[PDB]
Amino acid sequence: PGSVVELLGKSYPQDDHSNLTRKVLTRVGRNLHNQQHHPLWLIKERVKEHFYKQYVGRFGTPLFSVYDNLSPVVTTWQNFDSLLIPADHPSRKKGDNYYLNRTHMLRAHTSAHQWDLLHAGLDAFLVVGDVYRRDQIDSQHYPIFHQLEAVRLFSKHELFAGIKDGESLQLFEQSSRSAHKQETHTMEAVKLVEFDLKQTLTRLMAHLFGDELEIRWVDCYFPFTHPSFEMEINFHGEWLEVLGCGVMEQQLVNSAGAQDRIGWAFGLGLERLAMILYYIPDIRLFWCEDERFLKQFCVSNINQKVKFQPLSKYPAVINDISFWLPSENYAENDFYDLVRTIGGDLVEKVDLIDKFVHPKTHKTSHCYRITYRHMERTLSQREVRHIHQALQEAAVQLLGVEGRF
Repeated sequence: PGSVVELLGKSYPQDDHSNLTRKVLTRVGRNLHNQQHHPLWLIKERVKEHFYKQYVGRFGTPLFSVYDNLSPVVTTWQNFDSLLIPADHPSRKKGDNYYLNRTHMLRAHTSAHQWDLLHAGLDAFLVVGDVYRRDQIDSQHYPIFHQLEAVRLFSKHELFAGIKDGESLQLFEQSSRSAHKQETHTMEAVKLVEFDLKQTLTRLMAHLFGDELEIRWVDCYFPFTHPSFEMEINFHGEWLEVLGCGVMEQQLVNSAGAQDRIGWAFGLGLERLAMILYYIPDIRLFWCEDERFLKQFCVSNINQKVKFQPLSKYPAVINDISFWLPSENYAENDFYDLVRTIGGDLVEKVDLIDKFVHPKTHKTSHCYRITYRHMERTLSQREVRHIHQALQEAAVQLLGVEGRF
């Protein structure tokens, strides 16, 4: 912890919100999504190719400009306010974000760029980048992952171009908001935008996974879209959400300068997609540099089909860690950072298997079961003991927790 943070050549004074970790910092700028041949870059190029094809292939398809090198450091206004996220919304919890301070943060999603790009006059674009969130620790969650945003605007004439008396139809009106549309949108408009959205995503998935993937649309919520959806893909007997989307909140589109227009947007988890497309077991493999893994994504063209062969799964070592939280001063996702710092990518997952308050003291006890597993080799009991003991001492010094063990 400190007084000034220096990130990407810029300086940020620290305050009550500051909670960025040196570990996260060592990863900012990495840009896996722009790394030639990396599984993520691969998915990026394939999505890009699809959009390009569609532009040249169909007259109605617009040209999508692509931005994959925007700095992840944004203002809380870009990441939250511009997307209409309430001041008291849980997604703002310091516990789930990496804030430099009260006004700047590492983006939690690529949607943080929607407003500025809209304000710049663009009608169709894609933003691809690393995003950051403080989350639990397991093979499916990492503090850093990547997303690809897409925004598509429609003018009234463009939307109803294929309808006989379409110029008589409108985009806007003043009714009420319902489960199916916004208060200022016509059902006519929404039905067409929604259909375009789903057809676009469905075709993209078809291009990425082939005609023989099981997908389902699920209704959800986002403060920046409505109606909103999550597309899920059934993989290994299990419906997994791979993207979020919907019809852009008109207030957002209006404040950016495009009253005129109505649009849709979506944000899809490149990791999630990659893990499904190539089986990848574990999110941590995206960050290793074991050429048993990377060498498998060295294709002649992004069209050559990678036939990923999962590495061996080495034995894990499991150790529990208990302690006392301080006096009303502690967060779960905190200890999770001490863990990422000390155990790094050696930790496969952390589980809070138990927690209780002592009557006398008033002083809550936490017991975490940490699974230590190397993605590249067999960890010995010895080295794990050393990492586990360092985590133990660190907890006691830098989480005011008491050595209960």
